Amino acid sequence: TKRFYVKDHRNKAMINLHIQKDNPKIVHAFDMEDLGDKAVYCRCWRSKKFPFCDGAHTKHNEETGDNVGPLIIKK
Amino acid sequence: TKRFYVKDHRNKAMINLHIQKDNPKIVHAFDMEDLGDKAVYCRCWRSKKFPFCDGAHTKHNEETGDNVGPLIIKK
Ligand SMILES: NS(=O)(=O)c1cc(C(=O)O)c(NCc2ccco2)cc1Cl
Ligand SMILES: NS(=O)(=O)c1cc(C(=O)O)c(NCc2ccco2)cc1Cl
Ligand code: FES
Ligand code: FES
Repeated sequence: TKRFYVKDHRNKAMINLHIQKDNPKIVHAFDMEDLGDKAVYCRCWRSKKFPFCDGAHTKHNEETGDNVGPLIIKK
Repeated sequence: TKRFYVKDHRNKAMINLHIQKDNPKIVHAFDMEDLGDKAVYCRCWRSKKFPFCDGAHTKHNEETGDNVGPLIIKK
């Protein structure tokens, strides 16, 4: 049967679970001029160094089956 | 009682639900030189123009109670 399967539905789960929860919409804005050679930005909301990627996405992806990863601005 | 409350637990929900699901870890990398005056990057995995923000985060935040928003690289 399909009695164990949750049918297709509009998502209700949060993405960010703990970061800056007194801020109603977390936005970051950086000037290119202040960036060094490389900046690696977190898109999974699990990094301890958010907004910078710290490799936490690997645990997120393994535990949930997801496929997210960071955004890189270089040169 | 607390019979309606889901206790604190390690997350199991995905963040990305539909984007590039044949890619096992979605990473984007851009050279500053190719960026114009402003780039607004999606961190919610709902944008129709992912990896660029299209304001979909507003619906995500309203429907789930979350507080995520984009990453801006300017100048
Ligand atoms: N697309 S990938 O697997 O080769 C890749 C993957 C990753 C990754 O971290 O998975 C990455 N992050 C660099 C980093 C991590 C912490 C600080 O900088 C960069 C790249 Cl190019
Ligand atoms: N922190 S905020 O509420 O003032 C803000 C909020 C947003 C926002 O979209 O919520 C934003 N996005 C600009 C955009 C949207 C689509 C293309 O560029 C920029 C800013 Cl500075
Ligand atoms: S730690 Fe979040 S994308 Fe790498
Ligand atoms: S649409 Fe995803 S952060 Fe704006």
